Amino acid sequence: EIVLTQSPGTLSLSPGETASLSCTAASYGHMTWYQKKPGQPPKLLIFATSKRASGIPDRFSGSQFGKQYTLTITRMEPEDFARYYCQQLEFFGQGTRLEIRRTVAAPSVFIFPPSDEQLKSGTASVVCLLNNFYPREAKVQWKVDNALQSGNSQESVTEQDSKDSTYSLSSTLTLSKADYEKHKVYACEVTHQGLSSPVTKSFNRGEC
Amino acid sequence: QVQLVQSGSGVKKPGASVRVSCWTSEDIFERTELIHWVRQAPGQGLEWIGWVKTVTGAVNFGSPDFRQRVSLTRDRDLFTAHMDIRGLTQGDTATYFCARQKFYTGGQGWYFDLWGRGTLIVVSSASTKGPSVFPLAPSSKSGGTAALGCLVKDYFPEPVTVSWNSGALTSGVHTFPAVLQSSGLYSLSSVVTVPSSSLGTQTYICNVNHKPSNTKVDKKVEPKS
Amino acid sequence: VWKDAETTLFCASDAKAYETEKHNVWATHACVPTDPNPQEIHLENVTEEFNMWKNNMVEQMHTDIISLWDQSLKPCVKLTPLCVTLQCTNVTNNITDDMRGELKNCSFNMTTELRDKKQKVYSLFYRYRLINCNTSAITQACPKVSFEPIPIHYCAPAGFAILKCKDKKFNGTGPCPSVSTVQCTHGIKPVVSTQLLLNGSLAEEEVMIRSENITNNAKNILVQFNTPVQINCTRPNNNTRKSIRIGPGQAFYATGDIIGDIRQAHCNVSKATWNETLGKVVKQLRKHFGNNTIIRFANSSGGDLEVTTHSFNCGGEFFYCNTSGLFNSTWISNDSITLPCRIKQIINMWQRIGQAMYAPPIQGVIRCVSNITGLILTRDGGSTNSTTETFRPGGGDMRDNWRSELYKYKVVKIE
Amino acid sequence: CVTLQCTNVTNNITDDMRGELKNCSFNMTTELRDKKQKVYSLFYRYRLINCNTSAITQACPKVSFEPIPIHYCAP
Repeated sequence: EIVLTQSPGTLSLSPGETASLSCTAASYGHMTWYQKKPGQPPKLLIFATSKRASGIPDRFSGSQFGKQYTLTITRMEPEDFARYYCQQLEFFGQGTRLEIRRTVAAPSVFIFPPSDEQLKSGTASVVCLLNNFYPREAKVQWKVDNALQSGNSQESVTEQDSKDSTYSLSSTLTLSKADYEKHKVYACEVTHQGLSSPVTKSFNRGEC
Repeated sequence: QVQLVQSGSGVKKPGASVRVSCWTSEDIFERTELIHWVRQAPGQGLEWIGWVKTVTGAVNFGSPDFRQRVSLTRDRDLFTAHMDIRGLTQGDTATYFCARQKFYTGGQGWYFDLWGRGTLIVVSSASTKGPSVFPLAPSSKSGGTAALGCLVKDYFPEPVTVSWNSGALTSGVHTFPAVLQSSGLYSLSSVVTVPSSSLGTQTYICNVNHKPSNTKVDKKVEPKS
Repeated sequence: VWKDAETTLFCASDAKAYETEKHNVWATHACVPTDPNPQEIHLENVTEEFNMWKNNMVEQMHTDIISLWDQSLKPCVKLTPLCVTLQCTNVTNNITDDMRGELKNCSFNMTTELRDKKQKVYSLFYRYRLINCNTSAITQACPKVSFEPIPIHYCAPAGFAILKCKDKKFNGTGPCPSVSTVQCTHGIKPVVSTQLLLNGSLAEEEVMIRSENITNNAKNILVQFNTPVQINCTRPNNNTRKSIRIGPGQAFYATGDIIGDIRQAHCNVSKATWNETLGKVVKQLRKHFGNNTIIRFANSSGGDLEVTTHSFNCGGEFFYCNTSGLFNSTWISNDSITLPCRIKQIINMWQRIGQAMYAPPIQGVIRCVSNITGLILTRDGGSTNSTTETFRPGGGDMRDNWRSELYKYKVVKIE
Repeated sequence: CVTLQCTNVTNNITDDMRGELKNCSFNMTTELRDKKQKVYSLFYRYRLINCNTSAITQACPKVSFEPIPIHYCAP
C-alpha cells in the first residue's frame, strides 16, 4: 500500500459549497493537513486529524473513517481556493487543487507565426493560444503538415482568473529553422469539453 | 506563523554544492525540537527530505540518497539551520522550505508551527543570458477582440517580469508561467486581449524586464505589412 | 480507588556517608535511608493502565537527575578562567610514538595564585591554537566527586502507593491485569550514556521494543534486552598523574607528564555476544514490520559527537566510542568486535545551558564494567520500494533511560 | 594578595620593641579597572607572608561578634 492516496487530484466547487477531500492512509495514526497558495509556503490548517490550528476558520473541519482521512471545508469563500496537501508523519499525500466551479467555456483559439527574427536566429516558436476557457483541461494536438508533434512543444497555462474564473493556455511548438521551412501548414487542433469538434487553426511557413 | 528567514534563491551547476540557510527568533528555535526540510519540483507536490535535531544535531532522512547528498547542520547560538547539498543534479532543481516542529507533539502526527520563506535552487550549467523577444503578430485576415503577446524566449536564469505599455496595460493580460526548455534555458509568453479592429493601427509595446541579467527589452507586437 | 499521585519522587539508599562518590552522596545526603527487605502485595482481580510516554514520574526523575548537577556546579565546580590561547604541538613524545591526532599537547601562560605571576605549563586538547572555551565552559572537577550510577530507591509518597506491573511483556502503554503494590522501586540508577542502555532492567520473556508510535520515525525506538552484554571499557594508556591545584581560582588539571602507551581508548566486548542480541532484535522488528521484512542496521549519519558515537561516563571521564561496526550489517528474514573511542571532559549538559568540564582523571588508566540491557534506535523509512528497513543509532533524550524503568511503575492515590 | 613588602615599626610614637606589628606596603588596585595605589597594611607574627590559602576577607559594616544568650525551646 502507498502511504497516502489523496483524492481527488482536482476538485472544482462553487463558492458557498462544501468541499470533501479524502486522503486514504495505509496505516492508522493522527493526520495533518496544510494549505499552500501559489508562491506561498505551506500552512498548517488541520492537525491531529480533526483539530484545526489556531487562526483557522471553523469552516475547516476534519475527521477519519477507518483509514480514510476526511477533510471538510464548508461555505467556501472565493479566497478559500488553493493547493492543499495531506501528511502522515514524514510522508505527504498526492496533493489536491481546489478550484472554483464554473460553467464550461470554449477557448478563443488563436495561432501566431514566429518572428522572422527567430527564424533567422535558427529556431521557430509556433504558438497557439487558448484564451479564457474552462476548465483548463484540454487536448491540443499539433499537426505540422498533418503530422503529430508531441514532445516537440511546451505548454504553459495561467491560473483561474480572479474575475473571469477561467484559464488561458499557451502552447508553443518548438521547431528549428530547417524543420519549420521544410513544412508549410502548422495546424493546431483544439479539443475541449466546450467545443463540438477539434478547432483547427493554421498558417503558412513564414506567412501571416 | 511568521516565516522562517531563509536565504535568497540561488543558481548552481551540476556537480556543485550549496548551503541553503534558514533561521528565526530564539523563541521559535527553542519551541522546535527538530528542523525539518521539504522540496517541491516546479508544478509538483511536496517531497520530504529529512530533519536535524536542534538539541543534538542528530539527522535522519527519507532516503540514504538524502543522507549523503544533504547534510543538515544547525547552530543554537545563532538560532539558524543550514542545509548543505553536494553533488547537485538536474533533478535537484526545486523550491525548498524548512519547517519547525514544536515540542510535545505526542501522537498527533507531524504538524509544524512555522514554515520557511522559500528558497528556489536551480541546478544548470547554463550561463547568464538575456531574453530574446519575439512578437506574436496577430492575424488581421475570430471575435471582436483577439490575443497578442510577446515571446520571452531563451533567458536564464529566472525569473523574468513582463509589463505592457509601461504598466498601463494590466487588464486582460495573461502572463504565462515560465517554463524550462530542454536547452537548459527558460522561456515565458505574455499576452494581452485587445480589439482586433485596432490591429495594425495601434502600437503594442511589451516591456520585458529580465532582472537576473538586468536586461530591459521593449518590443512591439504589430501585424506584418 | 486508583487515581493519582502525579506527581513526586522520594529517593533513598542504604549507602553510608563513608563513601564520597557523587551519586552515592546524592543518595546518602541528598536523599534518605532506604528500607531493605522489599515486599509486594499483588492486587486481586485489578487491572491498571500505564502510560510511560506521558508518565510524570519520568519527567520528575529526568528533571531531578539533571537538577542534581546543580549540586556540583555550585560548591566547587566553577565557570572561570583561564581560556588563554593554548598553542598546540605534536605528540609528546618519547614513549609515544603513536599515530594519534586526538591528544593535543598545548602550552600557555598560566597565572598562579599570585596576582600577576604567570607560568608556562601544558594542557590537553582533544579532537594551531585556541580551540577552546568561547562558551559557558564550566571547569573544575574538585576532589572526590567521582561519577558513577548508584542504585536509588524511590518510595511511595505519603498517603499514596506505587503500582508495579508484573507483565513479562508490557508495552508500558496499556492495561496490566497482573499488578502489585510495592513500597519502593527496585532501585533505579542514574545511567549516563547515549545510544546504549547501560545497567538497566531486562525483559522477563523476549526482547521488548517500545515506542509511542513505531510508525513515527521521529520517535525513538526503545529496545529492552532480555540478556546482559558486558562492556569492559579500559584506557590503554596512562597520564594526568593526579591533580595539582595552583591557587584559589587556579589549578593544573590535566596533562600530568608521565605519559605512557598513548593510543585510542576502547572497550572490550565479544562481538558475537551482542551479535546474538541483534539477531533477537531483528526478529522482533521483522515481526512488527511486515512479518518477514529484511532488517538493515546502519551507523550515525552525523550530528554532535555525543549522539553520533557512544557517549558515556566512566569514573567521571566521558568516553565517546564509535560503534558504527556494531550497526553496519543486514539481517535477512574466537573473534571480538573492537570499537575506537575518544575521551573528553567537555560535555553539553541540560539544554545547552552550559558545558561541564572535569579532569584530571587522576591516577592513570581506567576500568569501567557495565552490561548493555537495551538499545535506542531510529528508523529511516522510505517509499513502497523501501523493502528492507533501516535503523540507525538514536539517543539525545536521556529521559529514555528512565522510561525503560518507569514504564512498569505508577504511583496511585486511594480513597 | 599582592606581595606586601614590610618595613620596621612605624614610627614616631612607637617606639616599641614589637616584632609582631608589621607595617607593609603594596600596590592596591582601586575601583578603577587598572589604577593602583601605594598603601599600607598590617601583618602579625621580608615580604608576602599572606594568603596562599582560602583567605576569606572583608569584615563588612556592623556585624560585630559577641556571644549573645540564646534560648532553646522544646520541639
